[PDB]
Amino acid sequence: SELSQPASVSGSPGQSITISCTGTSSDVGAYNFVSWYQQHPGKAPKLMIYDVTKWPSGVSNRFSGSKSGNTASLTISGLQAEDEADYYCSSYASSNTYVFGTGTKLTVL
Amino acid sequence: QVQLVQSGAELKTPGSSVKVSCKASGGTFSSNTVSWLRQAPGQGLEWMGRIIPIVDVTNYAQKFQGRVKITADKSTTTAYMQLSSLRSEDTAVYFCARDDAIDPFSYWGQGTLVTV
Amino acid sequence: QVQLVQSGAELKTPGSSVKVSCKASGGTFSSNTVSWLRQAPGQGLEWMGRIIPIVDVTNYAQKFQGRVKITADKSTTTAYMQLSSLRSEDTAVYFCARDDAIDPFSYWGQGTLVTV
Amino acid sequence: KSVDFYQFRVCSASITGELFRFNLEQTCPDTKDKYHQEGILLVYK
Amino acid sequence: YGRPVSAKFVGDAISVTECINVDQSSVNIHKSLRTNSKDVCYARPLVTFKF
Amino acid sequence: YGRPVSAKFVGDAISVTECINVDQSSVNIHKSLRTNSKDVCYARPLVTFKFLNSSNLFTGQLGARNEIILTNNQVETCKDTCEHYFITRNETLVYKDYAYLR
Repeated sequence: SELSQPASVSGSPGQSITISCTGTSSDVGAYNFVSWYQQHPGKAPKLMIYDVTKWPSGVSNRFSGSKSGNTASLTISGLQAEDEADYYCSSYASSNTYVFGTGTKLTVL
Repeated sequence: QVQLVQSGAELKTPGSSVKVSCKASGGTFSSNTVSWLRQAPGQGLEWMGRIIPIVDVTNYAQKFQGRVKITADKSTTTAYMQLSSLRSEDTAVYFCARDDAIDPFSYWGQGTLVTV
Repeated sequence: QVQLVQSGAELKTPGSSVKVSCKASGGTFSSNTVSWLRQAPGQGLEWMGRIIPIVDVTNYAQKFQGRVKITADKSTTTAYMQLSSLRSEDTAVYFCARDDAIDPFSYWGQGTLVTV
Repeated sequence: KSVDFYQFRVCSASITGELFRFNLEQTCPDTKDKYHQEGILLVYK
Repeated sequence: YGRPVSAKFVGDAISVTECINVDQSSVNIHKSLRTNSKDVCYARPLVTFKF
Repeated sequence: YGRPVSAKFVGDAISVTECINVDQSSVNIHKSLRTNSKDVCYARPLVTFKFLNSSNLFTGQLGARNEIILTNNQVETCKDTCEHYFITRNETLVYKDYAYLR
């Protein structure tokens, strides 16, 4: 029951990009411990969004998250820079098991 | 600033046993939980298993039960993961992440590359 | 002079559930036992089961086990019999009887006709 | 009827029986002390 | 308790009910402990009584 | 012993270890006892908590005298008109049938 994520999303400078993450209601619809991880090519994954919408320490505030129903949406407003790290959505599931999304690739011009 | 050390890449024949050792810095394991995650080239991420040394409890995925053995040492603060019967697609990199009061996996290791 | 009141005739589709309520007069059920019997047109008298409310024990026949549910209410002194997965042969007249100091089938009931 | 175990009976009904719990908090308090007031005493005959 | 009672476990508590006697005059005990077939003999004798 | 301890049988002797508490701030108890399928409902409600300040979710079966068991092997057949009573510290939980809360 792996989470489903979009294959890729377009983008442009001075724009906001929204990435969706949906799955079974047993994992995402029963708890509120969703997380988003950014992984650079040939680099360790980095966490930027945890819990529900609370930002972690020492990170940019241009990113936000909102979970409605069975679907979570991560919205980024800070364009330019690199913005090339692949985004993965994760959530807690029953029987002390963790799941991760397929992965989302962000491309910019 | 807890650092993780992972063993170098090793080559093994298909169907053999592969052992990966991960060393955690700092004082001791304490209440932290050590998780293992594999990533294939060009594929996504999945949760293999985790170990909590406070109760010495190992949690495994439903598709990896009875195939992966996880052990921890309270003296050397080292975690050992054994996966025998390695299959071809099994070839992948391996990360030993660590839980943190902020959020789990808050730390990542260098990674171990396994080729079948 | 204990008098028993049975519900009116009801028509239900095959494969449904039929509930029959029998009301017993007097003070209370006490140690008396309530038995449920059926009679097909032109056939003999069958034996569905019995219920004792002073211990709340239901005795069922070896052929009707798992198909008829019997419940009792001491506050209203009412016995409810529910039948499920009935066939086309369930069209019959049902009676609720009442155990007495002499013979068990001392009392009876107007009877309820069930058609499939 | 529960006069005694001598009479044969069958009792397996359980509908609205009274509920009870085991208490594991009672303990013997320690003994108190004694002031034992005292002083100088003189007698006179 | 001095009087016989019946008790069972309900959750984390103990539920106790009352007891009811049966007809002492009409009691029958079978004199044969051999049940039908073989190797399935009853451990204790069966008793038939009214209420 | 006044303090709670964990004990087991090793050979002909009894081996007793120490005990460690969990994060009391993050505790969740499910209000529904209905599991998947039928007639395999859990005997006791499940409890979700964490260990110390570590950010991780752990689900187990609540025991007695505020004890958490990670082996959810306690199952029972579904019974109509059931009733359950549980005691946790200075509070009581009443479960009518196999759901609800009181």
